Amino acid sequence: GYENSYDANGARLVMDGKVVKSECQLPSYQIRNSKHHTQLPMRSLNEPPPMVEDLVDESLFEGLQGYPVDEKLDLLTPPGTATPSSEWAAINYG
Amino acid sequence: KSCSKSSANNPFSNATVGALLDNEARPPACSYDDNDMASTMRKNFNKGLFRNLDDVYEVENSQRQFYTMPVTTAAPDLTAFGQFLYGSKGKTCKEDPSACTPAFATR
Amino acid sequence: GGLSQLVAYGAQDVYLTGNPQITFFKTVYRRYTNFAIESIQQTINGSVGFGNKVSTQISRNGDLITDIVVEFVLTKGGNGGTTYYPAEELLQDVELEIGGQRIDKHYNDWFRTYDALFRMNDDRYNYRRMTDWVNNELVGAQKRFYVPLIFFFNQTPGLALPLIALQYHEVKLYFTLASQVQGVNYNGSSAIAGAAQPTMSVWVDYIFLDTQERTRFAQLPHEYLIEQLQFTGSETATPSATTQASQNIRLNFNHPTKYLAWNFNNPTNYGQYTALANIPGACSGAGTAAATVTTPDYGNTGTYNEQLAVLDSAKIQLNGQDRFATRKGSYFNKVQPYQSIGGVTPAGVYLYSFALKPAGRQPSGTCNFSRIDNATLSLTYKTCSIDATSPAAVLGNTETVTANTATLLTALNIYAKNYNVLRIMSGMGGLAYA
Amino acid sequence: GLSQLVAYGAQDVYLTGNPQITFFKTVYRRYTNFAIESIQQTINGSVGFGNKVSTQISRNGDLITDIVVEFVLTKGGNGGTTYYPAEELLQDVELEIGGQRIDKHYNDWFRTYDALFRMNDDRYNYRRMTDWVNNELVGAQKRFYVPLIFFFNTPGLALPLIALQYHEVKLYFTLASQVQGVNYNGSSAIAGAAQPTMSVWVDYIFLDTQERTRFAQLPHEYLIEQLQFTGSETATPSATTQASQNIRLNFNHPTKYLAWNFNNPTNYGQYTALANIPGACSGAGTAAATVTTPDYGNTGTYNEQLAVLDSAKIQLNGQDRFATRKGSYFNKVQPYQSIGGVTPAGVYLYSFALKPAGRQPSGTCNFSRIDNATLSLTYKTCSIDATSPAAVLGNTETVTANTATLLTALNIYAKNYNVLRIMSGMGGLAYA
Amino acid sequence: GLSQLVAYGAQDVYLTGNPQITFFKTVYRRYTNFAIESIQQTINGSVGFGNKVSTQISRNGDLITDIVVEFVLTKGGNGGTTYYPAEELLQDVELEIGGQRIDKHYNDWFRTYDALFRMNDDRYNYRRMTDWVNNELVGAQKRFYVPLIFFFNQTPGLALPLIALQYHEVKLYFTLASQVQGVNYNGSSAIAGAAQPTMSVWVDYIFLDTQERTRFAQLPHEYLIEQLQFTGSETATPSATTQASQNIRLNFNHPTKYLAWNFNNPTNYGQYTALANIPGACSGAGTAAATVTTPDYGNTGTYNEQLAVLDSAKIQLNGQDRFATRKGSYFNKVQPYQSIGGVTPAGVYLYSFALKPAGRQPSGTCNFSRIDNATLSLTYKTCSIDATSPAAVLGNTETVTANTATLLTALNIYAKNYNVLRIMSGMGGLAYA
Amino acid sequence: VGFGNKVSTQISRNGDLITDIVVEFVLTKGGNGGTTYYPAEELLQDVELEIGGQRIDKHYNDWFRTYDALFRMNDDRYNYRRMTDWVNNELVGAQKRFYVPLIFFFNQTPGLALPLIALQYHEVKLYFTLASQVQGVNYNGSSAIAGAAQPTMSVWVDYIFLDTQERTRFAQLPHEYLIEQLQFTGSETATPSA
Amino acid sequence: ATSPAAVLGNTETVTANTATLLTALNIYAKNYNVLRIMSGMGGLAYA
Amino acid sequence: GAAQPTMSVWVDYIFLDTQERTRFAQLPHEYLIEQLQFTGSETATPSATTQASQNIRLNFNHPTKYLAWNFNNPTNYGQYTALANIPGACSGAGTAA
Amino acid sequence: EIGGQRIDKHYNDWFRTYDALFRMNDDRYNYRRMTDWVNNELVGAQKR
Repeated sequence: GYENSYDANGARLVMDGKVVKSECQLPSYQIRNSKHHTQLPMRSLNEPPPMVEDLVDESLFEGLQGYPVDEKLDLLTPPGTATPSSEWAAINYG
Repeated sequence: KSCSKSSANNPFSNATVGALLDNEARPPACSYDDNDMASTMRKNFNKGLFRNLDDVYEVENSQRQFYTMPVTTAAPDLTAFGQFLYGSKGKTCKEDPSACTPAFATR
Repeated sequence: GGLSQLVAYGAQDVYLTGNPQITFFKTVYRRYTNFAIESIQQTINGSVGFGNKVSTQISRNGDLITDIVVEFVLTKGGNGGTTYYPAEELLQDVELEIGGQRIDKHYNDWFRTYDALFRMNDDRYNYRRMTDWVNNELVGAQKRFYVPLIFFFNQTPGLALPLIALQYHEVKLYFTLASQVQGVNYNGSSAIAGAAQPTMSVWVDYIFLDTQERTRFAQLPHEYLIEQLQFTGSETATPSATTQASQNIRLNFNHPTKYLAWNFNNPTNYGQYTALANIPGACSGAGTAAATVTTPDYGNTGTYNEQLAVLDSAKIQLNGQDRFATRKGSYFNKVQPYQSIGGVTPAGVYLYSFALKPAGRQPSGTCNFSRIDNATLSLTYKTCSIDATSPAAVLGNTETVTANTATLLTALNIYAKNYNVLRIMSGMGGLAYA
Repeated sequence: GLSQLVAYGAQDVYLTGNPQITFFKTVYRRYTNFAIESIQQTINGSVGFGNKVSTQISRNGDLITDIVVEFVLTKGGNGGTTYYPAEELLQDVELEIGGQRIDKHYNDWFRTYDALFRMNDDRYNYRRMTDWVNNELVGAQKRFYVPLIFFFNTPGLALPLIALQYHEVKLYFTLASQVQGVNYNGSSAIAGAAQPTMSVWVDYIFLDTQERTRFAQLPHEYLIEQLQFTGSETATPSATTQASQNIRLNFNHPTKYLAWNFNNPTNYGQYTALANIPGACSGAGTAAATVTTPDYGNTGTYNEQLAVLDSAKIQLNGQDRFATRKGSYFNKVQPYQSIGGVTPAGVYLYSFALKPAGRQPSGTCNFSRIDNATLSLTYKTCSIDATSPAAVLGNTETVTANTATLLTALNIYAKNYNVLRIMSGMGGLAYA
Repeated sequence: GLSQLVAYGAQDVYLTGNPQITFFKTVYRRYTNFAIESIQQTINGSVGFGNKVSTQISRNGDLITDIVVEFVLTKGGNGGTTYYPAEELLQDVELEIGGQRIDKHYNDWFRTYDALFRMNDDRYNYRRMTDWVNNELVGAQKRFYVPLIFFFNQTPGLALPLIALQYHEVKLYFTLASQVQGVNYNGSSAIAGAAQPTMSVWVDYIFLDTQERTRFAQLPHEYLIEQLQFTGSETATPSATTQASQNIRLNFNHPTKYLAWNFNNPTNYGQYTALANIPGACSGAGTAAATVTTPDYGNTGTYNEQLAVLDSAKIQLNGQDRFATRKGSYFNKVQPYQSIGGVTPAGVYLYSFALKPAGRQPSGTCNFSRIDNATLSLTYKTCSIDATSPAAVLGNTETVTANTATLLTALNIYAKNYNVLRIMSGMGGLAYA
Repeated sequence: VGFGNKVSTQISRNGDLITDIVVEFVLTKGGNGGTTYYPAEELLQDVELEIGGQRIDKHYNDWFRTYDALFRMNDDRYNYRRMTDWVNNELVGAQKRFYVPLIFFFNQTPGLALPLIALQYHEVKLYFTLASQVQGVNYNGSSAIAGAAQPTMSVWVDYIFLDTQERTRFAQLPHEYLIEQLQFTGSETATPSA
Repeated sequence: ATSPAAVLGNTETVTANTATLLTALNIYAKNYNVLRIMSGMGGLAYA
Repeated sequence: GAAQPTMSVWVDYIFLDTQERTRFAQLPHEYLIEQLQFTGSETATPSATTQASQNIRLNFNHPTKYLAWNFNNPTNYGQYTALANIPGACSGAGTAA
Repeated sequence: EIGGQRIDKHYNDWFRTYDALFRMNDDRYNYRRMTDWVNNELVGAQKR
């Protein structure tokens, strides 16, 4: 009967044997003010796109996995500038 | 349109026996993409479920074994399935003489 | 070194490397959904044995299904050389039904024809290893065999059947087991005393989806472009030693067809698509005094020696119009598959493609037989004048003749591989039109 | 499979987070509304041994792909006396558009090409269409099918005859004066041998209205391949030394690869020395063996001991383009890396391309910017007595058979790119 | 064109909701200009049997892919006495970048890899470059080429950007076997006078033009690469009286593509099956002189299942069955049918957690880093067959094998997995330790 | 159904809740008294409980023996033996119907009856494996017994039919049941010696 | 094991020579999990 | 006959009181810690007639407290010096053997 | 490794080099006593 605890969404969390009373006990609270890079649950939005197939490009390439080089290629954290607090993945349970 | 609302007693709007004495001719659940009922579906899904703060991806609580069946209404909705398989391209070559093209019928 | 090549740059290179679009040295892979694949045994109804008909309903364990493998355990009713793909012979047919609608149907002979045309190299050998005895096993030997199904969802995950989306429809596989299998319970026409009945089990590989994709499959309408096999069994115009028999076969085929395939055979001996002869491998005991041209060397039933094939030439005629110029049987046996598949097709097995790549899944041109009031396959046979018991006649003869034993190839099996549309909505599956 | 789905961690995010594709649902990119028909062409000139014939490809369809030349040959001897005789018969084929030569294949090229690029059952089936492979006997008749290997012969490519309304496309085929096991046996003619029957078939593509119109009216630039070929004298190998040679290579254009072989002009496909070991000579392995004549049906072999190249390097503009490597590098490793098939002894490949077996360019050497391209060869010492299997089989890396000195012809090939420009009903190559 | 299409049978087609292109409308892609050169490396340490040698890959080009190790071996006996001796000789290779071990291959892995993933003529040619396949005789000398199979040695797509690694060298550490069958030893017996090997390491380096050299040298790069995990163990040696069983804790981590394993006789390289007096199954097999204590080395590998020892197996993850228990023949013939398309020899087994385990592109993985307790459970066949009597071997049942199958006392379990190779500002290493 | 075969059953929605499940087997003695040991228990090699495709639990013949050894007692144990074995010195050829109760959590108490009515879209299945050999029935030690009969099998499910008020609550409300599971692995014993 | 004098006597730490045939070990654990039913479907709270 | 090692890893754990425990759980932390960077190189082996020399790139990063190095014989663990016939400097040093 | 990240790594040679430079006197001797046999032990001897 824990009607006064941290509801994640619909679930009450448990971290060190006891039910999470408030958000101040969670680890995410230490980085709750930084715009995080990725949020660990990763809910996909609207279905993923299908796998387009063709018999022209696969037959012409004869394998050779021609990879496109004009992509975005999301960079990493430069070794000199520490690791930005944003790089810590938020594990927003609720 | 008339998107059903997953409630606390029927968190997935699956309409098992949940249509008794309340919306017997129940409308469809929700498309799960349009009208974002996914967050409220997961919020209804817990209602007193205790996660261990180690399962950060929300998968150890057997959420893969919970979903919405393709039919959430009282009928199997054979008219949509029938209009999905056939019925399209109205006015055939046999009836009105303008839709025929020198070849045979469609297949 | 390599640098001396990079410097060798001019106008002709612009067409290959100027304003480059792609590279080959830092690949980009695509992120994909989470899934897992599990092999789950099905419960099969009805006694399994020779001549029995059994079936199974696929359990809703995963969300999507793909591979299906039928296991059999057979024993040898004789020594090495007495069997020929016996697991294939045993599985006489397989029907695929969804919601009570028949979707497709394969035959033991189809599995053999399909293999003859579409598998190759080590895949073909490995395939043989799973359906026959290939290490000179002896009488009494026991082996487990694996016969994969080749229905559209058994070929690629892309066409996995979304079982999760079929709330009101079951998918069932009906398997007919042959009354007899050569070298297992029968030897030619004779039964083998003491032969064992087969053990059987059916396995299905179930795709377990993540929550996001699982949910989308359950709720979204689904459409797939899938394959079906059509089949018409018929009699071969009796080949004859005195002439070139000919035949016009009306093909009761429909839908966009990737290709036609056919073979002639002696229904007595599974996989026999050619005439028998006293040359090594071409008959039981071939090459020696004890050779007979009435029974094959079962372990070597198939051959690439076209002399023993029955068909001289053929064409397909549509509504009275030639579809292509008449070509020799060797054109269908060797060139067609050279071009369209890339494997090596045994004598007596023929292919004619309407598609650039019939061996693919991607459509690449099809003949829609639903639009051909009269589709006819026209066949001309070789004169069966070769004395099959005399290698000089068998090996030194002309293009237009075959073995006197080719008159035993009285069965004709014509297949057509086509497309259809599979649709799922409101818990129900079945075929559709587009 | 639920127990695997639960096993999800940080390491998986790179593979499945924010997924881009799904393996369980496919869509096709390409559609057709196209038909394929096999049509016989008319052959001009007389068909026979040593004759030259030609055909104009009829404008029956809009695009063309495969071309297969059918030839009826008969056996002038028993099984084992022929070696790819339909390949040998078709001495060469020229491809001409608008009168411009586009390309040319040679019987030896077909053999070299096959040696490097065909494989497994594909290769066997090819052999089935060009030779007798079921121990056929003298007098046997067979219809052979020789597919051509021009730039338009993968299903995704075709030659646009429809876009060439004012230019004809022709094939000129030279038939060999002699074919082993058909009308000649070594140097001897075979009395009573039949003349060949020939038929040329072209597979045509019939396009729908929109696709057809575009090909017929729009300008095009088709990236095509061409074969360059230079024949030369081989520095003759010797029991006394390691022969060496520098062959100047008069090649041009972006080249995917270079290939070569050494051979005995007398025997088609003989790229190796003869020896008294099974398959290496007529009657090899027994008393009747002769190391002056091949077992024709087994002319090709993988036993490098009978090959003559010790090592080689290719020099470009006076620079060494790579470190000198052994003949076995070119024979086994190069095709391992670049093709994935198995190349017979005596045939060598050096690729500039990641995958020369495709159509898509994947690295080329542009010889139009190379003033001095030279192939530098080192030959093996011909000191091994070919009639003594122990000598043949128990020897070292730098030596070969005394009979290896018979492989006096050197064939060097280069496969390159060019551009075939087609517009306003006419066309031709941008570079020559 | 419509009248023609109807005449040939209408060949009209199905279109989808995705952008469509006609079948014959194609284009070639323009790609970065590059060149590839084969350059000899300097190998440090003495080359010989049982010795360890190493090399640093010279910064001659910008990227590296294929690596071929040349060896020159001689025959210490006649044809039929060797089995892939060049592969046997290269006992193992360690791949190290910046001092971090990235990966490691073993001679047995090369054999297992080959058994599962190479095929047809590709496989034959591989054999041609690693063995004496033309009945060569004693005293024969030959140059063998052993390609390495590290992730960057299989696809140009993972070419290691030496250019982007200005501070980290990449090294190869190669262990040469103390003995190689048919070269310096015949079974357990040394061959007096046997020659020591000659070794050379070749690296095929890619030279890039300006735009890519610049992009690689300065931009951070993240590569999805393969690693081979390996745990060697004792086989629960099959009994001649019953069916042995074993539960092997799998000390594996990472998003694994597949597991692979074999049972073997550690004495004889590549022997994954029992010996028998049937052609090819033992030295002198099929005749009076046959012995079932020594293999026909040239025919060590076989597809004859009767000589294999695995009856059945399952993988259990965190206490639950991952799949229903299947027969050894499933893992030997069906798994590779389903996922590879080649033909796997008896005694070699595969289980994929991926749709396409043979490809570069990830297609389903088993992340063992999230499986606290993974185990491979094995059931063995009963070794009661008298191997010297073909009837006993070839006319027998499914769950029974050769008495000589108890010689397959060593077990090798492999797992191939993905990891991430991160390269920044001239240095790099693996994201997951 | 037969020795060594795998069979299965799905529980139909005949009632609202389910509790007890008893599997009947009919066997004939392959030898005399003293040759069998709880043969119906041995025969039930295993049983897997699956709901909606997810394994909930799984028992093994050995588990049934272990469970019994620890938790049954007195005449509960004796009566149990009477339902799985021959305990009145029956002789070869004797035929007997055995009743092998399942011990899944819902098969022991009404309190955990599975709410089949609330599981409208999930199938509840029992997968059964019958032993390849049963001592004193079709095998004697390692030896097969010629002429031994194959088992006859039947699965009985005891259903609870609820009145309107209780039935309605089960049908409409979400549920939570504290349940038991059996975890099991086999290991090699570090065999001791003299 | 064939001699009652050795079997019914002897000491606490010594068993039958035939005890070496007990080569298999079966370890079981019975535990509590939670079965959750909602919307016509069910499964376990802890996987 | 050599035996395989028996191994076990022991960790000494610190148990905090309520107050310190709370601070660790709620406060962010940073520690200034040490790391070891290491690479192996071939020695420009000297010889009887010469003083070899070598320039070794120091492929290191981060604030470095110190460098350390040794030369060794890979065969013999801990051997950083030459062998000699003087007591302790070689097997049997100082005697006939 | 922490969180999958490689934080650090020591090598047997490093332990030897480290000891050679930073341990000393009886710290070094006591260390040696925990990693070696220093009381003239003979073949077959076993120690933790």
